[PDB]
Amino acid sequence: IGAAKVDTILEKDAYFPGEEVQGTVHVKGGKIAQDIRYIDLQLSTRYVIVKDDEEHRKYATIHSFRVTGSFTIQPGEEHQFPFTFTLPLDTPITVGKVEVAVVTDLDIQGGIDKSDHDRIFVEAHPWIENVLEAIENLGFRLNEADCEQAPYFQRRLPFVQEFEFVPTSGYYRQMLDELELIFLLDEDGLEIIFEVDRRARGLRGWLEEMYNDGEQLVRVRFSQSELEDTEELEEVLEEILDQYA
Amino acid sequence: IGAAKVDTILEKDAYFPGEEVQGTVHVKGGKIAQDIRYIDLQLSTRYVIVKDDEEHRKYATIHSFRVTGSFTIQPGEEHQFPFTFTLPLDTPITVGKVEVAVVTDLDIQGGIDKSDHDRIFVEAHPWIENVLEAIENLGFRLNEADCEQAPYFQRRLPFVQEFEFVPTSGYYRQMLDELELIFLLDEDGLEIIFEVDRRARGLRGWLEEMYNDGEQLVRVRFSQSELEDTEELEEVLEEILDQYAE
Ligand code: NA
Ligand code: NA
Repeated sequence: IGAAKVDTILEKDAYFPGEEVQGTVHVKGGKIAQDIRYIDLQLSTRYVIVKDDEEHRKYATIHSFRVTGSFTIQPGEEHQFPFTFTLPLDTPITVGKVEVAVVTDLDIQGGIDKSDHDRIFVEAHPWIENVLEAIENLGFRLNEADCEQAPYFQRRLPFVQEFEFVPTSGYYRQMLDELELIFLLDEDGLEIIFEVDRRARGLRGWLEEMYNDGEQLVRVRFSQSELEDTEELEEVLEEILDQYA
Repeated sequence: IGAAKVDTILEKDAYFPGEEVQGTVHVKGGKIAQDIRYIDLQLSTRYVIVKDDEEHRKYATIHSFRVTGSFTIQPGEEHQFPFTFTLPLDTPITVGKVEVAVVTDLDIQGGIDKSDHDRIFVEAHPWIENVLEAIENLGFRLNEADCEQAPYFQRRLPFVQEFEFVPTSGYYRQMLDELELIFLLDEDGLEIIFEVDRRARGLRGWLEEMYNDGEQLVRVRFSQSELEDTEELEEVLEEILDQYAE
């Protein structure tokens, strides 16, 4: 009926990509002593694969590291392993249906391993939120965001986070049925992938077969200066969107 | 030795990224029947990690997949497993010190596993070769190329291929001791990372601490159209480099 218990506590509720997560894994031994092989932490989320017009959600590990190595835990004994790790820059934003979880794996040799799970909210990176606010000012509204299968981009992760906006102005209603953005965040800036009418076209996921028929894709890099510069950001974004008229 | 044998044969020895590699894994049973758990192929290379000014080279897996699952092979028996896979777009170019190998892993249950090794030459993709020709035309000469540890860029692979050029003209000698380019190739175009005087500054690998003090980095995306018109390419590259004349 279980002996040793594990509990992870992060110091904050909210982080954005690039920020340092700090916390502590608390372990308390049970009635009789057990041999602990290691304590691992993982950040994970899920992403969608659509097959034959039905959704499959698949777990994916964003980051993983070892909190501690082997030690023996004796009766009732209390141990604290403090940790820190950096949130990867491709960590998805917690909005819509996207959740990001911190999973603690405490491995017990012979043994039934113990685990913990802590949701973390991942906020939009400042540059990303600048882009988003700029986009909504132009006459758009954020409708959906979800992690979608993206083998086509051959990224570190198997998925990308797809932001789907709906036009709130007559002009953009006329231009498109909806707008799609992918953010690829790096240390020096941000790359944006633009697409339109993906829902209209009944497209899900990002696959080779969508660009084989000579469809092509708008892909634009912004540097830090541009992203922190608000005004010209909205107008360059307007310029990019105008190519869809 | 009358033991179980594996031999992998590719149809070509040379490919560029995005191209399909085809071949066959040939297996021959040894004197005694064995249970084979699987046959895997691995595409791999090595990259440099510098610590305290010493080079350590570390093995890295570019791609991996299962050619076949479990079967029993009888003595002297021959099996052929044909295969195909696509060379990932971040596969490094085989030039300088870079090697790319296809490794066959035949796992035998209890058992001494068998292996094969086939080098492949990975050619510069045409857009990259356009950039390379463009850079040398401006007055550079390609000096070194290697795979370098690069956690800073957080790519799919732990390394990037770093191309180092040496200035061959008075103008560019006056500008720099050397130029460094990183190509990040994708389906719709190509991204170039520019840096100068990394060797002069004794920098190896791409790390957070190199850009924390307010060093900055030139990072520019080119599309397919731009990459395939060579003139406009050299003048764009000339313009990008002009920011270093300062
Ligand atoms: Na917890
Ligand atoms: Na071979």
